[PDB]
Amino acid sequence: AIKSSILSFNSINEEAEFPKVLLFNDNYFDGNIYRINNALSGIEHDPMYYDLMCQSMKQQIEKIKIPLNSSETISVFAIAPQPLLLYLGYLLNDETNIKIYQRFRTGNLKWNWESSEITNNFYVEQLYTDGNEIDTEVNLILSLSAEISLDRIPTFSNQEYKVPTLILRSDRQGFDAIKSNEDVNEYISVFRNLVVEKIRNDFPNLKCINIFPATPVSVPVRMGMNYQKNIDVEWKIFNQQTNVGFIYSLSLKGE
Ligand SMILES: Nc1nc2c(ncn2[C@@H]2O[C@@H]3COP(=O)(O)O[C@@H]4[C@H](O)[C@@H](COP(=O)(O)O[C@H]3[C@H]2O)O[C@H]4n2cnc3c(N)ncnc32)c(=O)[nH]1
Repeated sequence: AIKSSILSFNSINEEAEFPKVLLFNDNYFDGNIYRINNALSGIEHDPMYYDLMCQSMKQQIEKIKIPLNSSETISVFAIAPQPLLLYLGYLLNDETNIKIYQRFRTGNLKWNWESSEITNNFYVEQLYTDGNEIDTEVNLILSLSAEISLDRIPTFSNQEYKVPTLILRSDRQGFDAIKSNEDVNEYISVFRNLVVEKIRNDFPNLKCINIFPATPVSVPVRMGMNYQKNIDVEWKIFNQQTNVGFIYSLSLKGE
């Protein structure tokens, strides 16, 4: 009832600290730790990295769904490229008995929350005036850990092809944009209600959201859990990579 298992994913070892974090959050470790292996470490370089990592993660999560779903609570400590954190949340896709933790740069317990209340506000800028019935794609910039300047987003030169764009920002940007679970809960509410659902209201024939993110670890995992399989449109996530800009990584997609 207070019992929690641990799920650990590190592809970028603080595992000995995780039971202590549970105790600070009304839990205690139940003895079940599920380690998601970094299967294709060494091939982080070539353009098949995300395809191959997703296949490994999917197989690893399927083999433990029976023990996983038997957990009273699952406490998740995941740090990886944002697309794989999104995919992890998609594989877990269960907002109810799952607690997603955030890693901080300083502190006695790097993975314990720095606050128990809302510390930030999240808000939307839209770079278009009106929706329409023609556009099928939207660009979504997530500027939490840093402000992604618009010159970094692939943008079509001709006006008839320019993709409508929205930005989701926080009042406080930086590595501590998320300090509490309350912060993430509020982010996810804004993301779902004022971004994802708003975009589909504005563009009723939407097929795809292109995501360009600078966010801390808890945010992509919680967005992946928030994905509504076969209901949401395709979410294509791009990744900032050295000397190349934002490159397409992977999609969350219906079947
Ligand atoms: N500063 C900055 N970052 C940008 C910009 N455009 C894209 N980014 C990407 O966003 C991520 C922000 O870094 P973060 O530390 O707040 O969160 C990362 C991220 O959730 C996950 C994977 O890291 P990475 O692929 O490098 O993505 C980084 C950036 O490239 O892990 C988090 N992370 C990485 N290192 C740590 C750490 N020591 N402690 C806690 N979390 C970490 C841009 O313009 N500016």
